[PDB]
Amino acid sequence: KKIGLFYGTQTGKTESVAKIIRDEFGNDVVTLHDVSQAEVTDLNDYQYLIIGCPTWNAGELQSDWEGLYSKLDDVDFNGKLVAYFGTGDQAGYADNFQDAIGILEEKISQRGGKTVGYWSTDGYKFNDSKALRNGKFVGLVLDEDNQSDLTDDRIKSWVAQLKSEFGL
Ligand SMILES: Cc1cc2nc3c(=O)[nH]c(=O)nc-3n(C[C@H](O)[C@H](O)[C@H](O)COP(=O)(O)O)c2cc1C
Repeated sequence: KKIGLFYGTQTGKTESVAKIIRDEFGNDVVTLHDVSQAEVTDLNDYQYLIIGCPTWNAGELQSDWEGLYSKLDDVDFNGKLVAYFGTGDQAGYADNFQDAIGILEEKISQRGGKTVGYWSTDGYKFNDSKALRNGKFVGLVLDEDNQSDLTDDRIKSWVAQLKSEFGL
């Protein structure tokens, strides 16, 4: 399909969000890939990518994304448009909120990927984040632990934005 959505999940929350994002695009447009089962070369099959990853253990990548991270230097993302989303806990991990998507975007952009889908920091309370880019997040940030009532509307807004930014 046109968009490849590569997610990792420890406790299932990022996966659940990935299915909502898929359905908001239309199932016809997005193929889901759990990175526990992916090879880094699977990223080659798409010109439009969505990267999903929760932050774990106070600022670490989810472990399946950690595995792939180490091979991202073997892939060329030039010519691709890449968006990012994560789930995280702004209350419990205020100093590391959504660090994982920041870490992934730094790597993939240095490997040539162009980030699309920057997201306002309005409505979140946190101390620091590697996903911060001067007053915007590098992608959609969800918090199912503290703000689950806001997820659906956040996804609808973000996906509309991505359909425009991807030029669909
Ligand atoms: C031990 C532990 C550590 C966590 N560390 C972070 C963190 O550093 N930053 C963050 O934003 N969220 C942190 N979280 C919150 C998780 O990212 C959040 O629960 C997320 O929805 C999990 O997604 P998953 O179910 O897809 O694995 C942590 C949660 C646990 C239980």
